[PDB]
Amino acid sequence: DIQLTQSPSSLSASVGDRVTITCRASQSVDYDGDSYMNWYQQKPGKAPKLLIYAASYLESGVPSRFSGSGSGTDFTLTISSLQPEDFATYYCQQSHEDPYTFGQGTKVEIKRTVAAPSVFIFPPSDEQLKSGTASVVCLLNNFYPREAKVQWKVDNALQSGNSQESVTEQDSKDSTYSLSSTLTLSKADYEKHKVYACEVTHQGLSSPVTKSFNRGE
Amino acid sequence: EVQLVESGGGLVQPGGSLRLSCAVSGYSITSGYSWNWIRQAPGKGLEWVASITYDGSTNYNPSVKGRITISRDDSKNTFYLQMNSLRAEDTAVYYCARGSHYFGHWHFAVWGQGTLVTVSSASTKGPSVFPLAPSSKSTSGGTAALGCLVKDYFPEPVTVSWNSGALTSGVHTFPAVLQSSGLYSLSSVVTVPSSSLGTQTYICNVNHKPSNTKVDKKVEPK
Repeated sequence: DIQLTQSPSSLSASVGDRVTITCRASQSVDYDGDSYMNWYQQKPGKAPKLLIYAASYLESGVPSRFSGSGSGTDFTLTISSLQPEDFATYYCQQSHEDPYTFGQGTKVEIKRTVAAPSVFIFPPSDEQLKSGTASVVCLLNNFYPREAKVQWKVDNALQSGNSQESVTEQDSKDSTYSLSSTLTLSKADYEKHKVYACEVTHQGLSSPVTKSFNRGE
Repeated sequence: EVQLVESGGGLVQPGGSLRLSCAVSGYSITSGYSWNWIRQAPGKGLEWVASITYDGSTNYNPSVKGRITISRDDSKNTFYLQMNSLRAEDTAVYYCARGSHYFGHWHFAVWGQGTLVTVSSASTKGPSVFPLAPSSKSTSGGTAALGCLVKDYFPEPVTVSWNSGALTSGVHTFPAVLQSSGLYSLSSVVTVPSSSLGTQTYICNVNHKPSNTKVDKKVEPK
């Protein structure tokens, strides 16, 4: 099989900057004056979208800031000026021979100015408590960069190992991320304690932000 | 416009078989140069697995050749994927895709939406849906956050909309996490004007097709 290796595997670039992704094939994808390398853009939750075919042809409807070059074993996808909607994983694909193979993917995000999260906390619902479990949810909304630290405290005891978190894709509307963390406790443990706090550290905050509630009030 | 719509995803036991279909609309299936299946394991890249060209010739990736069949039903304008002896490596989103009559054929300009196949021995379980009520502790300025917690389901996926799809601004539906119980959990939140909480209804619409569980949950201040 023809193996395709992309470089880099991920990059972050200021909005409007030029971005270059390279693909190297383990053997030539040239045939009779054309080069059979293709490029796709895959946005989160979506099927890949074809950008470039036969190494340098722009697919209909694709913006002209995307272009492809190269021949033989070495190919480049260029975004001439990165736009906020261009957050995606980009894949090369050879169509010179079966099995048709894809590179491993290059993740591209827009590097915007630092933005601190808005932090919100949700106690467990009474409906859930009826069932014997309590989930406490902390939301960090609209922040940049993606790196953030959430610490749970219950009556000032640091919780470790009983929470999970999840981060959205970069939002093209403002190039931010959001994050949800869930602390899970038994109902009996939840009813044994009073103060529930989520403490957030992030580059946009000069000191950590704590959102908390008191069970009951 | 040509549209490709996959069906047949969901949970399959290891050693079982999958049967997927791709219904083509807005385009006659006999006019395509080739029809294809391409799959993507969670968080991994893309693997072409099978093609059928307009003359009916089929071809398979040797990574799965021997337990895969592609076929077409022109009268239903549909083509199919069958795979047997499934293993955990086969858990993936399966896409259908159309090849081209031009420029070497084997690049894919038209794709379906993908359907997730999960190969596991576990049982289907539909979710519980709990409110994330707006309160003083979920307010910043004149903005309030509220949401729904979609807890303890298997397999993926679940879809969440708000107000039947009419509410899209400020919505963030998070990727599900797999709990140590073997069940998924996810949350969907929306930020809205604090002044709307008394007057605007907010309903989250949850659908877990693997268990045929649909829930509409009204979320209001506590």
